[PDB]
Amino acid sequence: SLQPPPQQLIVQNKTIDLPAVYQLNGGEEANPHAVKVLKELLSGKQSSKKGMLISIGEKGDKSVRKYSRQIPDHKEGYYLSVNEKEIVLAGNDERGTYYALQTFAQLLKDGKLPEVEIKDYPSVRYRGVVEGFYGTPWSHQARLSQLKFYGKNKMNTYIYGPKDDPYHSAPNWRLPYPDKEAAQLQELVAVANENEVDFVWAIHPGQDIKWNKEDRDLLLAKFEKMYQLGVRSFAVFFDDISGEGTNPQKQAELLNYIDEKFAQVKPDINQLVMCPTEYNKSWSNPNGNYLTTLGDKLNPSIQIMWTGDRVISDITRDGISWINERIKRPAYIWWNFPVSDYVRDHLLLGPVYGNDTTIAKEMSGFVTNPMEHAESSKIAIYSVASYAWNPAKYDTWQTWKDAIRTILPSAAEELECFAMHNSDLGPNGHGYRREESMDIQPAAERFLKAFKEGKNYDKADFETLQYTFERMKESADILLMNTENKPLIVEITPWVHQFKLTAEMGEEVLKMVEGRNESYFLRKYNHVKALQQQMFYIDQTSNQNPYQPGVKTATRVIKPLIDRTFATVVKFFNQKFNAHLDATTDYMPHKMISIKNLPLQVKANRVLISPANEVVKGNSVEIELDAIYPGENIQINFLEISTDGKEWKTVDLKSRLSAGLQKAPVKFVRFTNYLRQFVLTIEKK
Ligand SMILES: CC(=O)N[C@H]1/C(=N/OC(=O)Nc2ccccc2)O[C@H](CO)[C@@H](O)[C@@H]1O
Ligand SMILES: CCOc1ncnc2ccccc12
Repeated sequence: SLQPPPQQLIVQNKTIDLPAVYQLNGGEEANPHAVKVLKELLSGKQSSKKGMLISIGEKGDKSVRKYSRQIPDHKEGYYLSVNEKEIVLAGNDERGTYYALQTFAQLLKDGKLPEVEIKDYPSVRYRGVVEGFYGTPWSHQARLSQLKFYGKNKMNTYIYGPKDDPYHSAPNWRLPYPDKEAAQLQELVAVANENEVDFVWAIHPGQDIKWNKEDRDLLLAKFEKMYQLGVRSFAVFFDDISGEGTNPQKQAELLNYIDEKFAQVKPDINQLVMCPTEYNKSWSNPNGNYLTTLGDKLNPSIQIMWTGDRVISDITRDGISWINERIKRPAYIWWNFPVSDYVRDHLLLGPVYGNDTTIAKEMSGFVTNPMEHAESSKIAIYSVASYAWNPAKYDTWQTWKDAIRTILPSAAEELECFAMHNSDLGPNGHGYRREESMDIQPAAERFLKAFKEGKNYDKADFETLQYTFERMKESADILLMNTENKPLIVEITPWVHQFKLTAEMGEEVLKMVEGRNESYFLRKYNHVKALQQQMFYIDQTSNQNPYQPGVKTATRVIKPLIDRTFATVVKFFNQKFNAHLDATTDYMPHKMISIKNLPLQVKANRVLISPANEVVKGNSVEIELDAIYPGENIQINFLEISTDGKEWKTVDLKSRLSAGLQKAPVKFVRFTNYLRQFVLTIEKK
């Protein structure tokens, strides 16, 4: 499946062998990056003046003079033709010729080419990725891999702006990169240029910027530095800041200054972009006028970025019309998917969808903000490259499958199985969700109520769950050992481990459903409990970031199914045999008695009670740790401690209820007379 799909495609059914003897026409006047690709394809084939002609070049070249009228008159457009007599690879520009070769390479199968006529061009002018997330910035090697991936999928934009790069954001955005980083950035630009990608260096100065000559000059001096490293596209982000830096009049004036004294002075600067402080409709203030000030004052050639109606949002026709009228220009979309820096315990490997497919002319650009997991993000990036190039023929699921099969041919279905059940973000402050496990959801749904009630589940639904769990284990084990894309595996490995544990736990619970004899049920029960403890261990030792630590997987349909199925069968067992087995579904080494049902959670060196959305009102709550730990503090948000529970030692409190424990021994905590937060922090391992 050609990705992206071309605008115009006519496929006659006839296969042409890749010629052993060929005459190369226009190879010395054509895009070097395109010809190099063409010669890579033809290695063991000799070139002489006798043989099948291959015409490569840009419009205006003598080599493709014949086909100048068949070439699309769009930027980055190209004409491709294959018949039994000659091969034509003609771009409207150099980037167009390169893109003709990327399509040409996909057509090559079994050293055989189909006879085909293609006229192709992008519906959107700028298409690519913005590395603009919070978290560990992409490694150098990952970024090199990304740029080669962009070239293949006809993405012409890479905007560098990792939030946690100290030379991108505050305060060291004033300082030039050290020699080591600078050498690396210089390499990224060279590689980006070979792949026809515009490397856009973004700066994020707004937080501590002052509107004067001094900071103006340092910003321009920093841009001059990047320019010496090869950078020819630049951006200025004013997102996520407070203070004077939020001034629209001043931002416009700054960008116009950059535009007029730098971008227009240099002979070869391409893109100039800015991210406004108000980058979505929901956080746009209607009382004052920020967006219309930018629209009127900012030079038209300058791009303005937009994430949609909300921070995380799908782009609609009415939504983009809303912003465009205010900024007086077509918006440059910053789409915050599959970025997961606010749900860092989830991987987002599902399909790209929700964005309107008819609004191509209403947007100046479209870039995707990704996960800090570079390889894992290629699934979305592949799909965005497809949506961006030809939104009209954009096929959500098909492109998702093609992405997976492109990224990991040796284990496509295993990676498909894994990503099928790792797409939803789970609950979050943005309220942004994605479908997950839709294949098996109807069967999982029906099974649960049937089980919960006296009714009888359909056998088919039961076997569907068995197959799913069995297939998940296969996928997990095969992915772990896969050597085709080692960096990909390193990224997802913790989730793969948790994935397999989920599958195993599910298998054991299904065996508890049948039940048969009593001894067998207990064996499965003890096994499930041990599996809960293993999932707990991974959740506490893998991916321990400061925000959403741990590893969650299959959260939308599967984990609730297994948990609810487990809690119900244990309930029936306690009823039948008059037992008192624990129906808890998440392991918790500590205890909390008394806010009665609220489960405890461990996050790093914190032991906390799961908050609620209700209104709470000489009662007391007690938390018992599994051992004695040195206490740091106790942050309650709307007190007494002991090491044995006999001798209690009162602690004084202070919006936020602070209480230093001063490394005192802690095991029991109590609070005698709404709950936003109830955290005990203890000393770390
Ligand atoms: C324009 C934009 O998307 N900014 C950040 C963005 N976050 O917007 C915020 O919610 N930032 C914020 C909100 C309130 C207080 C402080 C920062 O969306 C992405 C995923 O969350 C981040 O990667 C971006 O860096
Ligand atoms: C001023 C810092 O904010 C942040 N810090 C860390 N992670 C984040 C993830 C999404 C949005 C914001 C974030």
